[PDB]
Amino acid sequence: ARYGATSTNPAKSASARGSYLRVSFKNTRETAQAINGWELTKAQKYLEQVLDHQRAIPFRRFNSSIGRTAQGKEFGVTKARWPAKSVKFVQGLLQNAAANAEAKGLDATKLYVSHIQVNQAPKQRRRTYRAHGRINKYESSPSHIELVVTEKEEA
Amino acid sequence: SHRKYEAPRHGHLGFLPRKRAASIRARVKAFPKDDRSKPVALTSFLGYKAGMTTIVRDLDRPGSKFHKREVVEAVTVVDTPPVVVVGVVGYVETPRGLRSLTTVWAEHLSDEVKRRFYKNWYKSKKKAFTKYSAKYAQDGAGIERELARIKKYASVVRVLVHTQIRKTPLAQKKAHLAEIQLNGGSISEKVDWAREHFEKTVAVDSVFEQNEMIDAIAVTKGHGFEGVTHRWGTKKLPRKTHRGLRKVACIGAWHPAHVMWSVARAGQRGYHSRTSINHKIYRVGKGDDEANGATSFDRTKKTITPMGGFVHYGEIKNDFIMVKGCIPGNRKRIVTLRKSLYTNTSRKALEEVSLKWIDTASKFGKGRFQTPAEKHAFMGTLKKDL
RNA sequence: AUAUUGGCGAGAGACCGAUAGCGAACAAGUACAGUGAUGGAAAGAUGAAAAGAACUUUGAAAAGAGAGUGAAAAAGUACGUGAAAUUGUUGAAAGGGAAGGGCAUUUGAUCAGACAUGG
RNA sequence: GUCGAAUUUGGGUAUAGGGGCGAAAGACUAAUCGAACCAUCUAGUAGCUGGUUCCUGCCGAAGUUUCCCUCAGGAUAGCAG
RNA sequence: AGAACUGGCGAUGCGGGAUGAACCGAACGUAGAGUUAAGGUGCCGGAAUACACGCUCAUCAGACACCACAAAAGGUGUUAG
RNA sequence: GCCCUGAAAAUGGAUGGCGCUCAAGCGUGUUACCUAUACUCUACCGUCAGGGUUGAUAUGAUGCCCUGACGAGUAGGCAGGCGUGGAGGUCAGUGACGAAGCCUAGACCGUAAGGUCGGGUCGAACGGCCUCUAGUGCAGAUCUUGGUGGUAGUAGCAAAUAUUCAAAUGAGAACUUUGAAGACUGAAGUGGGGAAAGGUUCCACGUCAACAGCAGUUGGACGUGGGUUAGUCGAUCCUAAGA
RNA sequence: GUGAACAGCCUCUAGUUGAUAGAAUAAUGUAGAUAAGGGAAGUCGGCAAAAUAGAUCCGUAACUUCGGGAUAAGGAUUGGC
RNA sequence: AGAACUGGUACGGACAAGGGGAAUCUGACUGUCUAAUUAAAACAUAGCAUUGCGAUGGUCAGAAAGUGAUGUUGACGCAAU
RNA sequence: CUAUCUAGCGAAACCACAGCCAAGGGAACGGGCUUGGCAGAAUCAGCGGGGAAAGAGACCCUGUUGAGCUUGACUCUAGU
RNA sequence: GCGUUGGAUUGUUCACCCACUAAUAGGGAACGUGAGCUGGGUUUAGACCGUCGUGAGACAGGUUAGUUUUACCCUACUGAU
RNA sequence: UUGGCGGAAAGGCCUUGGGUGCUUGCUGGCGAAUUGCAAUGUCAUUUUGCGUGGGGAUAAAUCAUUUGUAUACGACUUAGA
Ligand SMILES: [Mg+2]
Repeated sequence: ARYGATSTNPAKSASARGSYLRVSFKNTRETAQAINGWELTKAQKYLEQVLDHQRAIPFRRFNSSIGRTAQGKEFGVTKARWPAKSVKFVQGLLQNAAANAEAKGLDATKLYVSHIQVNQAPKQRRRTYRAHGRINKYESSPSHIELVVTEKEEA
Repeated sequence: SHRKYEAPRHGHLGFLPRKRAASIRARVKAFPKDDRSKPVALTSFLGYKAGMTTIVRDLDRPGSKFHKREVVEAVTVVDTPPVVVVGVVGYVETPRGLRSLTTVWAEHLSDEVKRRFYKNWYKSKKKAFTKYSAKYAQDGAGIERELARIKKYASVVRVLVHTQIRKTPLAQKKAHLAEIQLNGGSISEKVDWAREHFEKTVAVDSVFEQNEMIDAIAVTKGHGFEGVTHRWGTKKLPRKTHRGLRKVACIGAWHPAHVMWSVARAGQRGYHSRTSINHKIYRVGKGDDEANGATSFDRTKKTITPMGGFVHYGEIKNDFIMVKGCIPGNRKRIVTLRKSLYTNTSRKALEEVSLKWIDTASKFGKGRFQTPAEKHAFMGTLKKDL
């Protein structure tokens, strides 16, 4: 409970979290925005093709030195990637959402991802051994993910 | 403080930027001066380079040690099947340069050309020039008006022609289309000659002839991202150089505190547009002809195609231009063959040539025979056959 | 009668308030390091009370969504309050080789002081 | 390089800091050697380098004199409050 | 590099000299209105492409104190004597 | 006199720039005009000086009031104030009907240090005035401790010849187990044992949260148990340099 | 097994097949190779690299402490049956 | 050891495996050292020479001693260069 | 074999603020100032011109600061 | 506008001689150019001399051996979207 | 609406014929206030969405796959109903 800013009808909306998740915060971030606002099924069908290297995830912020792909053209972009570990987690949360939305008798076909935000969990710390007797950190940058799916308005 | 010894810089600063050409069909940036006192004819030709071979001929160069002597020369054979007119374009002189005023196309546009306007031809409805063809229905008017527009204004007239690439070994179906300046008399005669050729055909023998010096415009064979050594002919560093020696040592003095536009750097080699001039024509072959590669000296029925086919290209079933020496571009690549911007009254340029022999052994190895006949006559009979 | 930063038993302070006060308010001369002599940390706070979340449901599980407990979960054994750096999301805005500042006003947003005169 | 000897090596044993050990390099003496390591005297002294934490109001300088093992410093007189 | 008297800069913003510790003008509470300084008034740029008499043509003109240099020596260029 | 020659330097460039030729250049003269924190008049802040006034005469005598002049400032001196922990005194001060704290391009007061209020959050204490007191105010010290960034999903994860097919198990298999194939160490071994050293790492079963810089169902990991049998192997006895 | 051989190379018993992985094959690298003609002209300097190399038989200079120098140098031979 | 025959004249066919020569400076030689920038021509050495000492002694040790090294020794020795 | 592009994994150096030039003056070699040239999102592989790039001057001098060493320097001492 | 060289000796800059040549001009760019090389000389510590000094040691005097680190950032430049 | 003319960016210009509104060329009949003595009183044309009614037309590009005239990655050149 207590998500980030949400400007949605809570009764047309079901939601899902995922905390202390060991995925790249940067990478997860990039894929979460990649579906931010999609119709749930479009989202699910696209995140599947990303696992297929059939489509891709546009890298927009955390993205320098990343290679370029023809698959970015779709989104008017040039650097993009196929971050499996993140697609996968984002799917598990997408699937949990759809689940809870069903137990709410929310119509499957009106559902779109109205909110989705990922930010940083506490660092998990490991050592690396550097030349000349030295030691440096070798850290995980884990993730918190939280999305909401919502029933689209009819006019 | 002043370089210790003097040497000339590596490379030509006139040929920058060493980037990859904007297109694979190299632009023609000048045509010959129009003499409006002589018949209308094309000023350049399209064509596909096929390969090279060797010639033997007597030299006609009085005062040379090889005057009245045999010489062997390399030649390249560019495959030039007749082109087809499908449009004219009129240009008007403005104080901002030549401007295309209008363009009129032919009633009927072939599939080869039509394809040039499509990326995905196969899965398209091929609606290319469908509505434009309807302009011909109103007995004249639409088309006629614009022809008249060109006659009235328009300081120079160009024709749109395109290659019949199907008459050519190439896998590519899509045809190459280009503008060509009409250099025969009168702006009016030009557009009329143009109209009287719509959908029809022009061939090289109406453009070029024996011993004619022609220039060659083509994009240069690609080589990808080159180091500084081969890209610029830079001296190699000594074997003891830490972290590499195919570099240049001093990319610059301390001041200007900037690497300068003029020092040698690694990057693209090849795929550069090049207008190479002054290649004398040694043969204007006919396609129907079965003695392409024959001579009034060597009188056997053989086609210009060597035994085994032109390597990485195939056979020469059409007319061809045979030019002395070599030429920008690799095999299969589209080449514009432009005639000269000046009247070279040289001596080299004036020499009329007669070939004595044309090579036709396999270029796919150390070819030992000219014809299937000759190979059989020499080898006798084999375990296979008869 | 005099001395007493040790020992035992006590009574106090215009002392410090968890980076302070003894090194240690905690299984601290501990964990750890060093052949050794020696060196030597960090670390306190759910709630009045575990009432520490039955049960349902999605998941391989961890958990999540409901439900439930409680004065409050905007207290869930990561637990009082929960600042800043830095971060995600939402919303407004600006951006031809930095950004930020000063005087002035346009536009936009926001906020005001008014109070009492016959029906 | 040398490779059957002034050979290489295990364990044991001896030598300990102005001391050891050195086929001699100021070498080696536990990643420490032209004097090891540990704790104490010790918050060693520094005319030298660096920092020195709120606002407003008033007045407002000196790099000159004399003496100094004095010359990157003091005392003295001046300027200042 | 070192003295003399004074004025400055240092410790000081402001107007001018494009720029700039030191030059010129002028020293400073918060403001309004007027007038000026030194310096400017084709356009950048507030302010006469103002008035007046001459001089100057440079295939290396010239254009403002401190100040961002120029000489011995020459010209049948042109002006006045 | 002006003009010309004498007059040669290194990135591309400087009457400040454009550009200017009866000048927008050089010499001289005459008007007009632009503009400083300076000058003139005026309001207000403050500082200094001079003066009036508690005669009964409500709330400031260190007060009210009148008049004139003045205002640069480092190092530095003095003054008047702002804020903090704790102390005596007093408002019979605020407070679970919400203290302190925190957040807030909301509001008001002060030239300022600062003060006051609203809203949100919060949950047990705390403040004004007169005095007392000091371990009393930070941007700097390659300051101390802790926490966090850009760098950056980047450097990189390339020595030691080399892996492949299938099946089983499993939520999940490039990495586990069995099967097959291809190869390696090639007895100076990647084989079989020991000595210093370690101390349970051995074996079984279960098991993957952390750890094995990919992964994991695997492990020298985690959890639970099990295991080391002597008259003859050693120590033990002896003497060695030495102690 | 080859061979002088506990060398190198291949094998048997035994033990491994473990050192992130996939797709490409730009530059520049690190490591391994080769180059027509010339032959140290490169460079402080033949640094690096290249040439020689086992064995049998032949042959072998100055100098010398008579021991050496010396595999001096220089030659020919080498499979299989 | 010899001979005959045979092959794209090849045969230590992989593997394994010295380049040689003429000199100058210098150290005799094998040996040694600056662990982690100097392996040398530096240190050592055999060889040569010099010095001290017959024990109530030479050289050295210790705060002192009924203390100790050489010394289980004696000039063909111990000590010092 | 790398570099490269992908999945997983994931550091460090350094950081006043930053990052286009020419000339000027200027602490006499500016990314910032003045006057000009100019100047268009977001980026990939390379590169060694510049950032007087990065990591309490050992040279030199000054200090009434040392230490290792030498000696008919000053003042001493075990020993003899 | 365009060229301005190949070599013997030296770390050399400079110099000198051979040789070719149209010509073998002179300078700048942090005495251009070391995260570009190289490391021959100067410029630590090893060592050999000569001169000097009683000695420790000293001598732009000779001699020999002596570790050349980082770019993945910004900009510039090369190329690429 | 009849004829022409204009390509430098013609995108406008001349011309024929009538139709229709006005006509201040001239002569009449009405209206205007109280918007209170100025403040606020002509609406210009850009874009973009929607609302109607008429005319009109009925595609490609990209990912994926493929070629190798191309290529570090994007990109480039091919081919696929
Ligand atoms: Mg010296």
